Amino acid sequence: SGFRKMAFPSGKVEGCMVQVTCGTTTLNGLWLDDVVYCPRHVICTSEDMLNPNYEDLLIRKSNHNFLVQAGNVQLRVIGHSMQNCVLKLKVDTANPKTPKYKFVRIQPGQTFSVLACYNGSPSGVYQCAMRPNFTIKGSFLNGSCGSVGFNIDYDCVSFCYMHHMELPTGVHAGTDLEGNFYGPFVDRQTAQAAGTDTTITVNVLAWLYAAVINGDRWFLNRFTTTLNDFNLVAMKYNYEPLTQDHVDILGPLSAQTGIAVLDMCASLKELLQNGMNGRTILGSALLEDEFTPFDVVRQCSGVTFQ
Amino acid sequence: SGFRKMAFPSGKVEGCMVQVTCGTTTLNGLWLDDVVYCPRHVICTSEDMLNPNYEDLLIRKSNHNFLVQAGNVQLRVIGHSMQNCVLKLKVDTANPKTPKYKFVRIQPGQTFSVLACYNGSPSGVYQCAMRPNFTIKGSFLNGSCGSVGFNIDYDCVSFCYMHHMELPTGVHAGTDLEGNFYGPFVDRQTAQAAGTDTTITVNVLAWLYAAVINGDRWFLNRFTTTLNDFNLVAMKYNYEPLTQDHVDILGPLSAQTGIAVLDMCASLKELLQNGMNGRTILGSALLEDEFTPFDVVRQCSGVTFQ
Ligand SMILES: [Zn+2]
Ligand SMILES: [Zn+2]
Repeated sequence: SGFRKMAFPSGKVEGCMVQVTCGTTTLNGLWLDDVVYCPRHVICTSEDMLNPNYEDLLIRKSNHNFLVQAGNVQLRVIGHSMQNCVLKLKVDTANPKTPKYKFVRIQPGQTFSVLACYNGSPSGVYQCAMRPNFTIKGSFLNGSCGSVGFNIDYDCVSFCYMHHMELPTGVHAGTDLEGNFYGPFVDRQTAQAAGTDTTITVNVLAWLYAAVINGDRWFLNRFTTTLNDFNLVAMKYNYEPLTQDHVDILGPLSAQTGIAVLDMCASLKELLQNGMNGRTILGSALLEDEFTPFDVVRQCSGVTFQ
Repeated sequence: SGFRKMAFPSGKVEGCMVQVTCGTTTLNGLWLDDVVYCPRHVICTSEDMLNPNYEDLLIRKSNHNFLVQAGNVQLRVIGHSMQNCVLKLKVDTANPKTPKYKFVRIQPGQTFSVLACYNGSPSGVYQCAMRPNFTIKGSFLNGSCGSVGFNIDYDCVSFCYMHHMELPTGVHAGTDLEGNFYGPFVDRQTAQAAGTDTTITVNVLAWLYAAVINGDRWFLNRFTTTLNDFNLVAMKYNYEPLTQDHVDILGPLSAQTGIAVLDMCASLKELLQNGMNGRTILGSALLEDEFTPFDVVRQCSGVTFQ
């Protein structure tokens, strides 16, 4: 038994990370096949950050300059393209460690693992959720830009995230691997504005089933209802609304535990107005929303096949 | 910025894990140089678990039998020794992926990363603490036995833990890599008895400094005291006592924040009788004790050098 916020093993990603340097500046990058992917503000000089014209910043940039390192080997950049907010470089040598990779643009609420890197080397791995306002509540210091987020459900690596900014509010924003920001943000070191961050209802419910599976009963009470009375409470407390689409996703956990999705909503209803709050569930005094129904199945049972 | 319970990157350990099978049964094992290390109850048959005589169970065991696998390659066990509660096998091929490794017997309160594995392959990675009663509150299902815990502070892998039992109470117990159990436990599927699990005071304080560093001030109050009045409260609430040895360990964080260890104890005093408890610190409503002072420095700043 047990329940932990676990990350995917990072081995396959560690062999893809490089130290990228241009003009001066230096940050992390992602070496697949023979292309390096990295944030485009790698080419930005300081005052540039406050108001950059990337097209003009870069049309100057030396090819044959962006300096790329990797342990005891430095990659001779040939040449260069800018895709949206990333730069792609078509360097001299191809990563023998490129695994089956793909690219994904996940949607708010999905979870992924982040390999935080400095000076191109691994620092740590943690499991995080894309918020409904398209931010991440992360852990990144100077030089972590270019660190990526990923899944290896099976057959490896769905790259889904690349870190770019720390917002003035302390939250983190970035792009998919074709350079499209998640959310209303730019790579400008200027005033921004993220949504209201709401709690991911479907994940909270998956977490309640994981608790029942692990011996947490106390909050299963003798009520229930359908999901307009729930939804009409779940949003005064700013929880995203539950749809029949979320209900279908929870089915297997319902079949596991013999507990109807709707009856679980009932105790969640009361937990908002009475229950939670210090007797803890799975050792926490808050309701946690960084597990998908899929994370609960993978872990807790469905942990064999990659 | 940010604060996350992060694990060490697991790449260097993933290449050390094998699927081990004997009599029947099958569990995880650890391939370094050309020796496999695994729990000795690998050789145990079912009824055996309830009352095993390992010396007699094994003196029978076929050499030339323990079956070991690894992707598309199976290792031809030569032969075999039992060290305390592990078996060491001196197999036919040597792991080209053995990195600088060492062995450590960490002490209660230290933290490490666990790579949970099934059928010899990676499943997930999480960051955990050895409790003062020498248990771990983990996440392990059937077949995870042989999964290891490790650090890679720098120059890689201090192996410190190998999983053996799930206690009837739901907690996990295991050994160091020479087979010496942590705590009062045996590899017998019988009645046991773990200590009272107390909160790791020094870690809680490190976590408070991490919070101050990340913009949590509210709990710094205008009190203080020396550490007999603290210790005399910290143990009614069953926190291990704070020593001058813990004080010295916190110095750098004191020098970082300009906050004396003793003044931080003061707010911790009050938090026990008034403060904590729903306005959260670093987004939690409980006091967390799974960060060492060293984890706070590594992360949050001291993240460069391996
Ligand atoms: Zn940057
Ligand atoms: Zn076992």
